[PDB]
Amino acid sequence: SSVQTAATSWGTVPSIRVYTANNGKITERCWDGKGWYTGAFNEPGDNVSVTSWLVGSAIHIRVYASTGTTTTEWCWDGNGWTKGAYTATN
Amino acid sequence: SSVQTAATSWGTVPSIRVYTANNGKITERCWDGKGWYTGAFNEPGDNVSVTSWLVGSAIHIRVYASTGTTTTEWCWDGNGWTKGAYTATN
Amino acid sequence: SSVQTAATSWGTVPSIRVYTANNGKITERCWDGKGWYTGAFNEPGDNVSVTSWLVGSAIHIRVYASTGTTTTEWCWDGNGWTKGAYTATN
Ligand SMILES: O=S(=O)(O)c1cc2c(O)c(c1)Cc1cc(S(=O)(=O)O)cc(c1O)Cc1cc(S(=O)(=O)O)cc(c1O)Cc1cc(S(=O)(=O)O)cc(c1O)C2
Ligand SMILES: O=S(=O)(O)c1cc2c(O)c(c1)Cc1cc(S(=O)(=O)O)cc(c1O)Cc1cc(S(=O)(=O)O)cc(c1O)Cc1cc(S(=O)(=O)O)cc(c1O)C2
Ligand SMILES: O=S(=O)(O)c1cc2c(O)c(c1)Cc1cc(S(=O)(=O)O)cc(c1O)Cc1cc(S(=O)(=O)O)cc(c1O)Cc1cc(S(=O)(=O)O)cc(c1O)C2
Ligand SMILES: O=S(=O)(O)c1cc2c(O)c(c1)Cc1cc(S(=O)(=O)O)cc(c1O)Cc1cc(S(=O)(=O)O)cc(c1O)Cc1cc(S(=O)(=O)O)cc(c1O)C2
Ligand SMILES: O=S(=O)(O)c1cc2c(O)c(c1)Cc1cc(S(=O)(=O)O)cc(c1O)Cc1cc(S(=O)(=O)O)cc(c1O)Cc1cc(S(=O)(=O)O)cc(c1O)C2
Ligand SMILES: O=S(=O)(O)c1cc2c(O)c(c1)Cc1cc(S(=O)(=O)O)cc(c1O)Cc1cc(S(=O)(=O)O)cc(c1O)Cc1cc(S(=O)(=O)O)cc(c1O)C2
Repeated sequence: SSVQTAATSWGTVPSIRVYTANNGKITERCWDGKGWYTGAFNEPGDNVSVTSWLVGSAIHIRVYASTGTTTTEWCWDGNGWTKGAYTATN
Repeated sequence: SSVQTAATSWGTVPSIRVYTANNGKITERCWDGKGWYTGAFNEPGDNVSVTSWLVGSAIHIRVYASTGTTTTEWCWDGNGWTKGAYTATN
Repeated sequence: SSVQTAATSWGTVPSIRVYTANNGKITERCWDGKGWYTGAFNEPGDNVSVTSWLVGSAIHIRVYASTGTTTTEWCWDGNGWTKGAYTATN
């Protein structure tokens, strides 16, 4: 099956995160200037989007993972991934 | 199919906009720091992408809504959604 | 079937790049404030995502083009599109 990706980046440095949806799972590949590695993010979804923003030098990431009509938001705010408040009535 | 999303964010609060394509309909959910609400954007499209940029504190959003080989650009520039000049020969 | 797009933008003009996956080919439309034109980017893919960042006034673009389970990264750093180091085990 044909993977679907989403990407975000930050910093003059920079850092890149690439999310791939495949077989109902979204996984994460990371670049911080020194090679690609597998990130901590591992959550269910058939579809993925992402956005991120800096507050000073602190990154905040939001990943929108969708299966069927249900989209779940995942939040990185410096200390692990947690489910966000996002809802929609799809 | 699953729903398909696209996300953008700006500032440090931040503001977030999440666009969802659901069986050919695109809708918008918005966060400005207190809670999610349904945004004004509601247009047809089977696929969606988005980008945004600030000019000072003024946000500009471009949503690319695709049905078949026709992509329609939708523009937010402070005063409602308008069709943009984007064309492609798909 | 519908085409699938990805978009990025930078600066305050702004510059915008829209990537469209259509029948296994990804092409690029560009805006730099003065009309849409067809960009140099032409690579295979059924799925596309993009991110970009500025270093001063120099843009850096990364396009993730997927065919089946294989994602290829393409890099713009001011001298044409080049192969990126991205890998994944999908
Ligand atoms: O990688 S290929 O593009 O050459 C390829 C295409 C198809 C294939 O069946 C395979 C490879 C073999 C294959 C690969 C994988 S995967 O490496 O994990 O992606 C999985 C499977 C498989 O037969 C099993 C499978 C899973 C799913 S899933 O429910 O989405 O996870 C769907 C399918 C599967 O065969 C159906 C399917 C979808 C697609 S599509 O490209 O997504 O439309 C192509 C092919 C398919 O068989 C047609
Ligand atoms: O993709 S690359 O081939 O360019 C690459 C090569 C090396 C790298 O260190 C990395 C990428 C970054 C990297 C990625 C990963 S991943 O998450 O699995 O993708 C993991 C690591 C890492 O540095 C951490 C790591 C783990 C282990 S383990 O304890 O055995 O699991 C060993 C190593 C690690 O760096 C050593 C290592 C092995 C290898 S090898 O492929 O096994 O020869 C290459 C490189 C190495 O630094 C040299
Ligand atoms: O839910 S299933 O995994 O069993 C499933 C997978 C595929 C299917 O084609 C169907 C079911 C049948 C089917 C279901 C629906 S739905 O009930 O509304 O979900 C819709 C369709 C369909 O053929 C028609 C359709 C719509 C769209 S959409 O307009 O973008 O929503 C896309 C597709 C459709 O076939 C393409 C498609 C996407 C996907 S994906 O998992 O979302 O990438 C899987 C399958 C697809 O045929 C492959
Ligand atoms: O690839 S997509 O994810 O966009 C997709 C969306 C839909 C789908 O039903 C399919 C794929 C499956 C599918 C694929 C193809 S193929 O790429 O050519 O193999 C063809 C069809 C189909 O259902 C048949 C078909 C053709 C056409 S037309 O040639 O443009 O007239 C229209 C439709 C078809 O089902 C109706 C249709 C339109 C649209 S759209 O919103 O108008 O783009 C989305 C989906 C549709 O099923 C919903
Ligand atoms: O060459 S020009 O000085 O006439 C020029 C200035 C600007 C422009 O937007 C363009 C040309 C159009 C243009 C062309 C191309 S090309 O097809 O490859 O020739 C590429 C771009 C572009 O905007 C994309 C682009 C590239 C780069 S760079 O590759 O890192 O040099 C920087 C920028 C781009 O938009 C940002 C930028 C900086 C500057 S600055 O004067 O350096 O601050 C002026 C203009 C800019 O668009 C403002
Ligand atoms: O245009 S083509 O797709 O036909 C093409 C094929 C090959 C080529 O060598 C090139 C183009 C030229 C070329 C382009 C670039 S780019 O500017 O970055 O796009 C880079 C290179 C290059 O030869 C250098 C290079 C990179 C790598 S990488 O490690 O995978 O990034 C591998 C090679 C390179 O020469 C060896 C190589 C691999 C492959 S393969 O497709 O990976 O099997 C094809 C060709 C190769 O020369 C054979």
